[PDB]
Amino acid sequence: FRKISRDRGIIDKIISSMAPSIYGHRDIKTAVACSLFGGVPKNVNGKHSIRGDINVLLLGDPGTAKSQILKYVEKTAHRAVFATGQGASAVGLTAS
Amino acid sequence: MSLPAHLQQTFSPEEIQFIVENEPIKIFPRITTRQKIRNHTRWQLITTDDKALNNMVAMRSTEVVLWIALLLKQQSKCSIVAPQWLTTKELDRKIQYEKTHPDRFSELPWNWLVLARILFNKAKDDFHDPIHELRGKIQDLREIRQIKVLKGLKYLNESHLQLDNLSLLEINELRPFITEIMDKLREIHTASLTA
Amino acid sequence: SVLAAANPIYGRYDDLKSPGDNIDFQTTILSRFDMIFIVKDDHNEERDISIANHVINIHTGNANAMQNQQEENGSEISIEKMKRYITYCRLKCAPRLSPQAAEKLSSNFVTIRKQLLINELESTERSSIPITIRQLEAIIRITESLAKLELSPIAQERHVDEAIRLFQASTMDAASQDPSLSEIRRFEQELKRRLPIGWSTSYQTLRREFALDKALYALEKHETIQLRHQGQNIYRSGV
Amino acid sequence: MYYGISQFSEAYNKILRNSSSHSSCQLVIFVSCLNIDALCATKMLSLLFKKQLVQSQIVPIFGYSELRRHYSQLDDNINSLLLVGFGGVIDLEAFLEIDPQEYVIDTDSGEQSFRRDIYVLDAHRPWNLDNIFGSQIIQCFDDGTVDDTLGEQKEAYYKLLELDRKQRKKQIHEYEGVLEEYYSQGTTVVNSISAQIYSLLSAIGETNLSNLWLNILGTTSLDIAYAQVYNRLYPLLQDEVKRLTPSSRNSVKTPDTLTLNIQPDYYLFLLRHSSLYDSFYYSNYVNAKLSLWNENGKKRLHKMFARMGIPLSTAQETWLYMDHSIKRELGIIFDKNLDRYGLQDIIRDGFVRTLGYRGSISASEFVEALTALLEVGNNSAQKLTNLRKRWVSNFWLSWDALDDRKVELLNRGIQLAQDLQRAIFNTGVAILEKKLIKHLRIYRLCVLQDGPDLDLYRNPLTLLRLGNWLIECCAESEDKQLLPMVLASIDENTDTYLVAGLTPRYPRGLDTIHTKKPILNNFSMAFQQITAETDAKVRIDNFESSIIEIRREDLSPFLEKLTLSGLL
Ligand SMILES: Nc1ncnc2c1ncn2[C@@H]1O[C@H](COP(=O)(O)OP(=O)(O)O)[C@@H](O)[C@H]1O
Ligand SMILES: [Mg+2]
Repeated sequence: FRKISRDRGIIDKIISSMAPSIYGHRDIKTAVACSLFGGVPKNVNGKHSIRGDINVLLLGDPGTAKSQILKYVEKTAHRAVFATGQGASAVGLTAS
Repeated sequence: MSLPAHLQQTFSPEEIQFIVENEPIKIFPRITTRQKIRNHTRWQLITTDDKALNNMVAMRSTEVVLWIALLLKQQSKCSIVAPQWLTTKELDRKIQYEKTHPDRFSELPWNWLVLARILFNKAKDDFHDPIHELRGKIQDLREIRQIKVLKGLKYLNESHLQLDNLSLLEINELRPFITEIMDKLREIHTASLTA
Repeated sequence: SVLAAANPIYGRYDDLKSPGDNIDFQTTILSRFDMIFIVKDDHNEERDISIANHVINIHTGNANAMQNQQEENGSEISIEKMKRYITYCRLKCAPRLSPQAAEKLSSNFVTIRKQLLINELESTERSSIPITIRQLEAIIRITESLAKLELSPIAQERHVDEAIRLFQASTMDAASQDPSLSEIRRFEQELKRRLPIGWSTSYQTLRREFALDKALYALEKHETIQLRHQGQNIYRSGV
Repeated sequence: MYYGISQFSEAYNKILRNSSSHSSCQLVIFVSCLNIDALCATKMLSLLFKKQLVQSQIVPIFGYSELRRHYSQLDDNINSLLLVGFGGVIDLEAFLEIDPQEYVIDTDSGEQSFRRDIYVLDAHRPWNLDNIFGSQIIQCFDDGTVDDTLGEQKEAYYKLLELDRKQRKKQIHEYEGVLEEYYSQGTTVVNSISAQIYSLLSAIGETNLSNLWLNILGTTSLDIAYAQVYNRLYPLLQDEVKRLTPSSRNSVKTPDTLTLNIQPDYYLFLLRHSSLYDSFYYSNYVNAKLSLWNENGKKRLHKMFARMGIPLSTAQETWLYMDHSIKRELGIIFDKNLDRYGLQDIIRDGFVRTLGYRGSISASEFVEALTALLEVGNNSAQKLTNLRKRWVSNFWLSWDALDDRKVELLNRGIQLAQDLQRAIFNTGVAILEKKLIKHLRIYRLCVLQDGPDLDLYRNPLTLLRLGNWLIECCAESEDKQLLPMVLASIDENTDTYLVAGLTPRYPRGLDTIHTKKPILNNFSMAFQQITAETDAKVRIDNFESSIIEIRREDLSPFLEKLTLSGLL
């Protein structure tokens, strides 16, 4: 990891390696990679708290591999949960 | 007014220490002001006796007023001799007296608390007994004497009260309570006896 | 005490819509709240730069130094100290109004209700934000809290003035939001044609010409007229 | 020589004769703040003059400008002046505008007397020959260097002084060469002022346990940057501790016993007041020997702790509450499992003082607490003066920390020391990760331009702490050759930098022939020469000579000229 990270253009390799079997969509791949790595959660003096995770919304026409990218992210991410449309209630999403 | 509220009818403990510091104490001088047969400035004080100060001979015990003994002990120019009552044997004897007679106080000197505090602070290395034990016996005497006082403040009538052998600091700290509860129990009595 | 944060329908305030359409809360629930703040995104460049520079300082570790320096300077209080101070004030002081304070509170409540009445009469629809006796008690409580934080046993007129200002800045501001039309159009056209582009006319003269005349304020929004001489002169700003 | 070791009592008696009058306060002690050694020396002097009821005034002075201003403000009644921690490397009579004809009384009869005596008391070796040899008002408390290693300089100075053909001119140049080679020398430190004043006290006979403890603190203040001096002075302290400790050993502990002890004092960071893991992690020496700044260092530390058989839960426990099984086996465990990692130098002997029931504390920890209290205890030419005012104020916090009745202040100092070491570690890993230190063939520059808590480094003591961290890290790297380092830190409010030219040092515990010869800090002369020409708004006023304040825009040309300068 430390050896390949020092490479110039590692970000481009990582982005290009998100959905290898999905053509194009480099903006979506960039957004998904940024979400997968996430940000740093700040906490100012123990009082102010800043979110440190990046949310992504894929909005587009049908048959553009939006669900396939989500399935890939489920495959790749450490702790991933998949919930769809009407099959996810308010208390099942958060807590009951 | 001229005199603050907390100094109205009592003495601040600093004033009690001031009063105690005027009592003579015995010291071993580390200097010698005795002029030989064969200049120098003499003390010639106005509120005490300068005779014992102009005739100090090193390691020859004299008696000087306490506030001067402390002044010399500020340097290494004297060595305050602890009073005989401030030894472990005598403190144990007084503690036994207190534990044996639960109705009256022991015959400790009126300045025992103030003198003990002053000597422990300023002359901590002039005791033939370990100071860590003298402190532990002074505290024990204080505790026993406090127990006897709280069981006698249960006799606060309106006529009088005999606090025999009580020290000066203990009396000073009990003054604003005793002398203001007895005043009220006297005002009630005189109001009743208005016939 | 209930500190509730809400969101108007459609997310943004959408001031084009009526003030009653944005707020879905009933009048009954809205009457309990002493101060009803309606904040808005100004989208002001000079303020946006300040907010951005503050947030970036928050992120880049500068807060942990600046806040500590301010707190040690004496211009701030740590949480553990403000909590103790709040408890002490709540268990030590319960201020009550002075008669001069009560006169001010009564005379201000009457003014507030009169303003609400004229707004309702103009709009011919009950205001979404209500002003009731519970709001007079709200101003009383704000005054007493302002006195309490100073541990003052009696609330002077300074606290009344500040409580009135706070109420005007929160609930009156919430209630003052605004979205006949033929009269407005006629007034705009006649003053545009009559009053020249570069000159000014006094407002008593426009009154003689004739109402509430919100058209002048609307034009002031469009920067075509400008009231300058303390409202006694209406000057066509150049549009 | 001016005042040798054997004649300190003469200086003390002269001071007593001149200014031991209860009528007024004719004695003024000028102490250099931001110097623990000077702080302990002035505490010794304060106690000694309190015993003899000599009225005195103690003024903390930060820079030479403050010294000059105070001397100008100084009244003529004050006929005894003590300069503690400075004044020995500059022409004080010239700096203060002193002419002996205006301070001389009763000239007659081969003797001379003066109406004011200035006693300089410091340890920086470049003694100004016009002070140690050519002035009677200025009286220097020498430590024996001048009477043994300045014979040639003495002859060269006196010949030029007395002499005001071809052979005469040639000999003058030869002698003037001897004076010149004496100058152009880096400023080092050979002794500790606390040890010098303790020697004076031994001469007078006022030595006691408190004075010995102050001596130990002053000497231990030198162990970080001048370990040769500390190792030279250690046997004397070891002998004094044995001499002064009462014979009633192995007695029961009582709430009054004060015990100076020589027991294993491992060279960790606040071992007794923090967890064992934090003592290793934040130690300068352990960091240098393990390179904890990188990611692999923490793994090495955890592996070491597992190797010793100390659980991480026990290792991270506070030292007071660590289980008595582990805490009593630290010596054996360290013997078994320290030479593997090269940390054999961690084991060491130090002085530990326990005051009754208040728990042990070592001199190494005590001086860190004092230093922390000095550092963080509490348009451009005015805010800087506010910083100087706060820095002077912190001297009294560190002074009050010495009193046994203010342990609640020493604990605050300990907490501040832990926080400052944490900040230093964070900035060090930030510097070594971004590779901010630009290697050169003259000096390894390093400028702090941006980051967190950058306001800590406007204090010279904190900047020197960070520099010592970096220098310890670099000293244990064999590849990196020895080279002076420069640290700078931009002060945004004043738009000025704080350049602190440092000096390299050999690895700790490495004793060789070249190690015996001390390293000399040449930055003072370079800075002064560069500032003399090419006016750049440089402020050279610190008693620490190798520290200047330079404008933000003028920093780069200054460093360019310094690179062109071959003095250092
Ligand atoms: N850019 C692309 N490259 C490869 N396959 C794609 C691409 N876009 C869409 N597909 C294919 O379209 C099929 C259906 O995609 P789908 O998951 O239905 O997307 P959406 O849910 O957005 O309609 C997938 O099997 C996927 O292989
Ligand atoms: Mg889909």
